[PDB]
Amino acid sequence: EKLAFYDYIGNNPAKGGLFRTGPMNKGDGIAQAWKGHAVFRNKEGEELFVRRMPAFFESFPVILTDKNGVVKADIPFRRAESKYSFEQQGVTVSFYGGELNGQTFTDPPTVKSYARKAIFGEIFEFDTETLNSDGIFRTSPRGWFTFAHAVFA
Amino acid sequence: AIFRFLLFFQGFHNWTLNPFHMMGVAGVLGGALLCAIHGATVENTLFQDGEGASTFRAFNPTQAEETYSMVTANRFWSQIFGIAFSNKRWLHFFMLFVPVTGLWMSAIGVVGLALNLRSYDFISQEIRAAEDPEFETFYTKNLLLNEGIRAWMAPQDQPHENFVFPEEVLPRGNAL
Amino acid sequence: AELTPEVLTVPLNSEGKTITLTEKQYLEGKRLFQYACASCHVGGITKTNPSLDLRTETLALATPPRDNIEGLVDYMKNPTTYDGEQEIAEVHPSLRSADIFPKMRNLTEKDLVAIAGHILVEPKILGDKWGGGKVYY
Amino acid sequence: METLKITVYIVVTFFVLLFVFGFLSGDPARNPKRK
Amino acid sequence: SANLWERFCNWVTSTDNRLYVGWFGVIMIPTLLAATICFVIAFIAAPPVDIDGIREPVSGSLLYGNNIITGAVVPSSNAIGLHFYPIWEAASLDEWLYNGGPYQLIIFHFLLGASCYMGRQWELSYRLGMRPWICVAYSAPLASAFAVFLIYPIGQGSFSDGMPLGISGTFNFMIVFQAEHNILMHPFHQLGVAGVFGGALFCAMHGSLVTSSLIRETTETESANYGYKFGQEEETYNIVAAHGYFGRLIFQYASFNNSRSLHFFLAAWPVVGVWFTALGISTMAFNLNGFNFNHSVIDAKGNVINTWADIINRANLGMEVMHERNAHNFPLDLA
Amino acid sequence: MEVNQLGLIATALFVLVPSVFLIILYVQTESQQK
Amino acid sequence: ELVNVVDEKLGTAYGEKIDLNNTNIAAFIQYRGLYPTLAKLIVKNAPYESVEDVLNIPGLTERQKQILRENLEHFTVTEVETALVEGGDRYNNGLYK
Amino acid sequence: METITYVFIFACIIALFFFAIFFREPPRIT
Amino acid sequence: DQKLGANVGSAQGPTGLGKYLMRSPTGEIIFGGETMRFWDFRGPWLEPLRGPNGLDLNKIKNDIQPWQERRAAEYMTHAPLGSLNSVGGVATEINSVNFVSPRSWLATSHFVLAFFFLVGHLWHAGRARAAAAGFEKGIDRESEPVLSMPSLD
Amino acid sequence: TLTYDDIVGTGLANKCPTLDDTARGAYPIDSSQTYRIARLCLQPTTFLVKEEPKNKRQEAEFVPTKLVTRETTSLDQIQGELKVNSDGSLTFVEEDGIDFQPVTVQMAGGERIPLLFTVKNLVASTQPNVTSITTSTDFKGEFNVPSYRTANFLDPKGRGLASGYDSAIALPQAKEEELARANVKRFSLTKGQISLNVAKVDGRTGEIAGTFESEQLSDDDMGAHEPHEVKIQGVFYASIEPA
Ligand SMILES: CCCCCCCCCCCCCCCCCC(=O)OC[C@H](CO[C@@H]1O[C@H](COC2O[C@H](CO)[C@H](O)[C@H](O)[C@H]2O)[C@H](O)[C@H](O)[C@H]1O)OC(=O)CCCCCCCCCCCCCCCCC
Ligand code: CLA
Ligand code: CLA
Ligand code: CLA
Ligand SMILES: C=Cc1c(C)c2cc3nc(c4c5[nH]c(cc6nc(cc1[nH]2)C(C)=C6CC)c(C)c5C(=O)[C@@H]4C(=O)OC)[C@@H](CCC(=O)OC/C=C(\C)CCC[C@@H](C)CCC[C@H](C)CCCC(C)C)[C@@H]3C
Ligand SMILES: CC(C)=CCC/C(C)=C/CC/C(C)=C/CC/C(C)=C/CC/C(C)=C/CC/C(C)=C/CC/C(C)=C/CC/C(C)=C/CC/C(C)=C/CC1=CC(=O)C(C)=C(C)C1=O
Ligand SMILES: [Ca+2]
Ligand SMILES: [Fe+2]
Repeated sequence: EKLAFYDYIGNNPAKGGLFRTGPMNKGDGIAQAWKGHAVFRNKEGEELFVRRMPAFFESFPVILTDKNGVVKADIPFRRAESKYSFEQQGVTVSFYGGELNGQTFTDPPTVKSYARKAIFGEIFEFDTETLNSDGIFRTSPRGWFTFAHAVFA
Repeated sequence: AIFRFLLFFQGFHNWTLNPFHMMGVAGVLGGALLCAIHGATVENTLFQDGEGASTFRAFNPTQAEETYSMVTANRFWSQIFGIAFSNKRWLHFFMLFVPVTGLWMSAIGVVGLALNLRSYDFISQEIRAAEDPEFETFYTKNLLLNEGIRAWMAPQDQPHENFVFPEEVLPRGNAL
Repeated sequence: AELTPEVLTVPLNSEGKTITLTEKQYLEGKRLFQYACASCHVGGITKTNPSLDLRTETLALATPPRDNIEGLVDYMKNPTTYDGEQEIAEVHPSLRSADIFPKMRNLTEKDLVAIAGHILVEPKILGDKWGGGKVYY
Repeated sequence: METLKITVYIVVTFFVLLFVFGFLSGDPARNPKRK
Repeated sequence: SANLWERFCNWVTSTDNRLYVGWFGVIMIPTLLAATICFVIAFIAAPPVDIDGIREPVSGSLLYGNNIITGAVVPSSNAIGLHFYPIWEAASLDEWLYNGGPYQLIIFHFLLGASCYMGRQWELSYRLGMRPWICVAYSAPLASAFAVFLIYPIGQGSFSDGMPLGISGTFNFMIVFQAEHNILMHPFHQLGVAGVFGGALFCAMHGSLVTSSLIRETTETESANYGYKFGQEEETYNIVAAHGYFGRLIFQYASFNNSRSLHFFLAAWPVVGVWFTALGISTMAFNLNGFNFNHSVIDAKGNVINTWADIINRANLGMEVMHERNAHNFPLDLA
Repeated sequence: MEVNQLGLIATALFVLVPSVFLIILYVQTESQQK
Repeated sequence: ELVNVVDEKLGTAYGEKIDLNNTNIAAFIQYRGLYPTLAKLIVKNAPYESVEDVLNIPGLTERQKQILRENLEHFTVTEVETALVEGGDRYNNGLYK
Repeated sequence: METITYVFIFACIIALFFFAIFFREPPRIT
Repeated sequence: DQKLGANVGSAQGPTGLGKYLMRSPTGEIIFGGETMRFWDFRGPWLEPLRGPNGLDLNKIKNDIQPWQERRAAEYMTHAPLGSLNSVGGVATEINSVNFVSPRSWLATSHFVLAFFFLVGHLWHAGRARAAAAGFEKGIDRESEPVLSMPSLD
Repeated sequence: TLTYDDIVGTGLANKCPTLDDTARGAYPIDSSQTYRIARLCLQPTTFLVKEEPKNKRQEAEFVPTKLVTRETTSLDQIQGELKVNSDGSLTFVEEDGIDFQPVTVQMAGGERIPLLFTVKNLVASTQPNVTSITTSTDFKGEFNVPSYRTANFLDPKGRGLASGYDSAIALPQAKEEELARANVKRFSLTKGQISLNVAKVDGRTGEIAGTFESEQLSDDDMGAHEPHEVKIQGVFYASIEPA
């Protein structure tokens, strides 16, 4: 688990804001468990891959490509002429190891939910109640110490 | 190549909304005011030391008396603005301070943008916008402008990322 | 990385036969295309009706086929709707209507051939850009 | 509402008259020397 | 009574008033009190405004969910365009606050008064025997408010396109402007930033040179400022020592020794630069925009070789394509 | 609304503390004989 | 439960072929000789209970009927969806180049 | 609570304005 | 779109206002879209479509003439939008159509001139008033007016 | 008759024509001659919004409201056939026309209540056996009330039905079940009731006049909140002609 956890953009010190106060937990919440590795596939069995979120972007689109980087599926803005909607592609998601290990999901909404999450790397289970989190990334001590000393200097 | 640096910062860091950038401009903008305002106050508050119209020659490169009525200037502004200088030593130190302090602040703001520790959003605003679809401020509006800047630029602006954004994924309003 | 004669060799008629333009015709077309088209067809789109573009494939499925010199040329003389079931020379520049669209008066068969050649050559150079709009700018 | 229009109008006239009849009152005269 | 009106005119014009209420003032003082009073109330309690005429109210006041940074007074409706919308033009205030009536009441009174404020900056100078022209320096910042609050709207066909009265609302005006006019690529804006950057620059130059070449008359533990008394005869700094240093920093002939020529430059620069910036906004108000170098440099085959000018276009398209989500129904943005 | 709980006290002390500082001085200056 | 009727429609025939009861008129420009004249008739002539019912539009010249027969494989038909038909969205859904 | 805080500071700056214009230290000559 | 079989009179746009036709603030029928701001435009080509209540749905429905269709098309593609280097269109457009409306050239040139002249006015008027009373060359070192006035302090 | 210029800016353009006090006659129906309505027109006078008792049920009365938008309320140019029925009744069937106008009214509280005042797909009917149209010859029927905002409309955060965002992208790691309702846009479609009761006939020119009363729901805002019940009273004018 520990290893999977480092592979989550929510621990990237480069995400966050100057007035987004507090611990990283007031953001996405207290991490509870690793839901597991998510593998996306489309009707043909082909395995798709979720383009990850570069630290630079506050918000990023859900795009899925195969090994060769060919766009195979995505979540459309204007549906008027969408060619890759998860619906038209029969995208599905399966998990291995973790909370959701061995399970598969096929109802578009649920698949997209997780796809929408894959973007940040390994998908986790947070406790948002306790700290009354808001779901907006905050930076780590590594980040604050760095900001403070670069300024003082 | 610098204008894109500007557009980038708006789009990605929402830099215009940063307290430090604001101070920055308040200083540069406010500094370019002292500059203009003081200059004019001097040229139109001058004593007559010549018989010509072009009063430039009428100046004593070798000190002595004040070349402009500091006393008159004081009364002018004191009656048109309500406040007015009256200590050239301070009026001039102020002129050093304003724009140097401004630029210092604009720097700190960027030293923070290095770590991406930006002043991107107002959480209370976002939360209300989520639950209530009819709440709209000039702020929310802007954030959408950013989304467009990021989505339509990222591709040819960050080549090393081999970005491919299908036409259907590109955020766009109606018709445009 | 250059505009060779190859890039200039485009389909002349429906029966596969081709013609090869010369760097002179090309430039000349490009100039004429600006003189009487860009106004509304800048970059291969169509401002007063964005649904129909100048992409070669679009012209291929047109009716009759307008994806070859012969085709486009006919069109510039007697324009029709995408199904060809209706002549539109009255609201579209053409030779049979130069009285209404003066810019089309000078235009001679030599000129019409160049304009046509340009339309088939551009997408060959620009590619996707030519058809699509601002998305590709 | 039709009233407010009237009032506003009156009010603006006052001041605009006060303004014209002002500079008219030999304004050049008012100043330190030559007049 | 030497004659009431005769007296009135003597008071108004009196140079013994704490604040010089002038002839221009008689118009200024009221218009400015209305603009200010309406604003403050608006900004604090006004309700949502259908700025884009598409029945999609934008609330910009504190009491309706805004904070100082986001809050603003929203521009009159687009349904209204350039039509005059005085309160007496509405079935009710409720209707007037919804179509952004307060905006006009404010911009018009402000622009009116801020002009007289200029007219006054002349008058007092006259009643005091000092040369005019200060008011001409103030013509630049004014000529901007005008460009941003009136020219641009006249040019664009609606007051709804004028700059909003608020922090974020202004950034909106900017970001969109750039998208529709590509201002950063316009000579006039550039001259504008030269004047502003330059101003701040020079403001610092003068400020330091002078302050650094002050004649000692103060203790080691006494504010160096006290070394000056209001109403001095001679100067308080060695303008010859100042020039001596600055002439050596760069080179002699590239340095001022004439305080009058120094101060003219000091005023001339920013004012001239801002004049151009104001003419930029007043010019791009008729759609004569910045340089368009999109797809200029192309290679030997015809391929398009991008320049930074193109990377700028993408960022502009993002703005174009996303501003006013629901306001457009057609292909070209001609408004 | 959904604001920060400490925002109020952060703003209050941010204004009070330094203002109280200046004021303490000004008054002690102001009351210095001669 | 709550669902986006449109994103759901994309999981049916609509989304794979030209829907005679929903798809916007411009969709007909991807096949030879259907656009102007026929697409107007198809759209103008309300919904269809089966693709073939299109062959039944009153007035269709013998040639038009021919063409239609040829492209039927590119058509389908699904319940009329309001979100997609209201607003005259089938003649202009706000998309251009 | 926030509105009150924003208006208060504003109200405080205007008060300052007043005192600054009408209760400055009279500016004395020579 | 009317030719494609759309009923302009009842078409509802994204906002629910009227894709093609809507009403002005005083009740008249005008064109819809951002163009609602120009409902004061009158012109030979467009007038024959206007009724006593503004655009008449019957004339629009069957009296539109070809010369008008091409007039509207011509003018649509020749709006007064362009760049300094004369590239007709919107700032994001591509090079090709070298054009900038004479109306744009004239209007800008004359606003600049008109402006600077207003400065010219202020400047020469300010000089004349000081010249007359006679102090446009400086304050009389000796008789400094301000110095004879009571302190407002 | 008055030209455009003779009306522009008077507000007169948003007023259905009127018949004089004289015209109180009766128009004849051939029952063997098709008839149509060359021009139906509806002008609102009042918009009442039924209130809510809260927890304690005490019935809910419609209340007046201020018109916050302006004189853009009228429906005009309505048209369709006025087929005569076997039992001798008449049913109007609309085809096309400026059959809807987005209206917005405020309330006691200050709440803006937007509605899509319409009569789309009207199907009005009269009494059986109606040889000639006399004063007060009630027309009653239903119409359709489509969603206020159409498929493409995007909320302040970019979310939309036919287009726009999938969720609250401003809160990347927030729980979603709570935001469900505001992220998933729904397109509402409902029925409406209206009754056009004549007051002035004029068999001469075949142009009747009167007053109407219709009820419908207001904007539910892409289904984010409940719609308010609305009642609308005004006047109408119809032009009957053989055709
Ligand atoms: C306080 C003190 C204040 C002092 C103030 C002093 C102010 C002085 C102001 C001076 C001058 C103002 C000049 C305005 C110039 C406008 C030039 C122009 O419209 O020019 C138009 C042309 C055209 O460019 C061409 O435009 C062309 C094409 O247009 C088109 O052509 C195509 C076919 O070729 C198609 O037909 C297409 O559709 C059509 O649009 C092509 O794209 C070309 O490739 C492209 O090169 O300009 C070019 O080439 C331009 C190359 C320009 C470099 C410009 C620099 C400008 C300003 C710099 C200012 C620095 C200031 C520093 C100040 C510091 C302190 C104050
Ligand atoms: C020197 C570096 C330093 C650093 C890096 C941190 C970092 C952190 N602290 Mg500590 N802290 C420090 C010093 C420091 N602290 C000191 C000296 C104290 C005692 C006074 C505290 C007391 C403290 C508490 C009580 C708490 C923290 C908490 C936290 C974490 C908060 C997360 C956050 O959102 O920050 C927010 C960061 C900011 C708001 C910085 C912005 C400053 C701006 C607003 C103003 C500059 C003002 C000036 C007037 C500007 C212009 C002037 C003009 C003249 C030019 C974070 C890891 C919290 C925690 O541990 O949660 C689990 C918590 O509860 N800290
Ligand atoms: C509206 C007013 C406004 C104002 C007043 C400012 C003001 C400022 N901005 Mg913003 N900005 C704005 C709007 C505004 N901005 C908007 C709308 C955006 C987009 C959202 C931005 C985006 C932005 C960014 C991204 C940045 C700024 C920065 C800055 C500051 C730069 C400091 C400087 O002058 O460079 C200082 C320049 C130097 C030190 C170089 C001097 C070199 C000298 C010694 C020699 C030159 C000599 C040479 C050899 C001579 C030959 C030259 C040759 C070409 C001929 C400054 C305070 C910068 C900043 O924050 O910095 C901390 C920054 O990075 N701004
Ligand atoms: C780090 C270095 C750096 C440098 C050198 C520049 C330089 C420049 N910027 Mg830039 N800028 C920077 C950083 C920098 N910037 C940053 C970080 C930002 C924010 C991201 C910007 C944002 C920005 C904007 C928005 C704009 C500029 C513009 C300009 C030009 C302005 C000219 C002016 O009036 O300046 C003040 C300087 C002077 C008055 C003195 C002139 C100095 C130079 C030109 C000549 C020196 C000559 C020589 C060495 C001495 C004589 C020798 C003798 C023997 C002949 C100038 C070339 C403007 C532009 O594009 O104009 C066309 C503009 O609009 N900049
Ligand atoms: C954008 C930055 C910028 C600002 C904010 C600014 C501001 C100001 N400049 C003034 C003066 C000047 N500025 C000058 C040169 C310059 N000024 C510059 C840049 C700026 N100058 C630059 C770059 C230059 C060099 C060219 C000169 C030469 C002067 C002056 O002579 C003048 C002055 O007197 O300085 C001492 C002041 C005039 C006050 C007045 O008459 O109020 C009138 C109203 C008052 C006081 C209170 C009532 C407020 C009511 C009317 C407001 C209603 C709402 C507004 C209309 C909305 C605007 C607010 C926005 C946030 C939306 C004012 C504080
Ligand atoms: C409830 C409601 C309505 C609330 C709010 C409404 C609202 C919109 C409020 C907006 C305000 C707001 C939030 C602003 C944000 C900006 C802000 C507060 C930033 C603060 C932080 C900041 C910039 C810090 C440092 C940077 C800095 C030094 C800025 C300086 C700015 C500044 C004072 C510029 C000077 C402007 C000016 C008028 C100078 C005049 C100088 C003087 C009077 C000239 C007269 C004069 C000239 C002579 O030459 C001579 C010789 C003499 C003798 C003489 O006298
Ligand atoms: Ca209610
Ligand atoms: Fe000075």
